[PDB]
Amino acid sequence: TKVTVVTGASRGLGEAIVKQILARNADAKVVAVARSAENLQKLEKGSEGRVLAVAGDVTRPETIHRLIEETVAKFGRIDSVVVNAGVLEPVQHIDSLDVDLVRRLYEVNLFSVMDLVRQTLPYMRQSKGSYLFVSSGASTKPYDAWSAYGSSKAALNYFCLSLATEEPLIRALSIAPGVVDTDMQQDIREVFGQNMAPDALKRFTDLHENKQLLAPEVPGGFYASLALRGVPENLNGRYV
Ligand SMILES: NC(=O)c1ccc[n+]([C@@H]2O[C@H](COP(=O)([O-])OP(=O)(O)OC[C@H]3O[C@@H](n4cnc5c(N)ncnc54)[C@H](OP(=O)(O)O)[C@@H]3O)[C@@H](O)[C@H]2O)c1
Repeated sequence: TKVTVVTGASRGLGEAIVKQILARNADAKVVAVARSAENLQKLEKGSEGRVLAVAGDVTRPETIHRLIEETVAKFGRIDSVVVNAGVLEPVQHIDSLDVDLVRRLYEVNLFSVMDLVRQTLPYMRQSKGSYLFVSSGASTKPYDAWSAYGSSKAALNYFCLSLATEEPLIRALSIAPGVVDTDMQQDIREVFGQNMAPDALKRFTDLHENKQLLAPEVPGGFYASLALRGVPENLNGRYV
């Protein structure tokens, strides 16, 4: 039985990754982490004993300590960690950018990831496990008003390369999922887009209106397969 931790499992891509893991292997176990306790408890209930819900904010080290304690007690091992929790706000031009909101975005998208990797590494070394990071095309392309988010995914890509280089017993891969039909894209269209140049926002509303947003299960099946089968050595540390 392989045990995967998925952060951000209460909705969107991360929820789809959990479901795809359970669909693709009958023995696999998943530890689902996010703040929304009611959603996670429903995931646990629907998954026939194969999901352990751990509710909490990943930016608190108490969450991460409890996550590892409970995973080890219930399943005894960690084989894969899917780093999917993330936030997009603040979507603001640099001339208007609220640095306190930037600090919060980095807590979620990067500093909590450093803490999660540090605390899981002893178990992941034993299992030769794979760390999977959810990145974005914004990590290399400068979307208007997204300097905070895009810079944090650039930092995340580098952190994945650094991890693979320092820890040869594990594998690490940073994967952008394309554009995915989730609340984060809905937020772009209906909330954040008023801070974006009209032409820049029109790219995302066009994708929506043309029915080109991916169902989360589609990129989610690729993370699930990587979580179950491992990262291929020729892509270790890379961004794809
Ligand atoms: N087109 C796209 O949608 C797209 C494109 C490229 C990359 N991504 C990346 O895909 C990942 C998933 O985002 P999504 O599109 O699935 O949006 P989403 O549906 O809003 O899911 C975001 C997830 O992160 C969790 N989360 C946020 N802050 C958290 C925290 N402090 N502690 C724990 N969990 C937290 C949320 O759960 P709670 O609110 O329950 O905590 C939710 O489960 C993000 O890293 C995003 O950057 C998305």
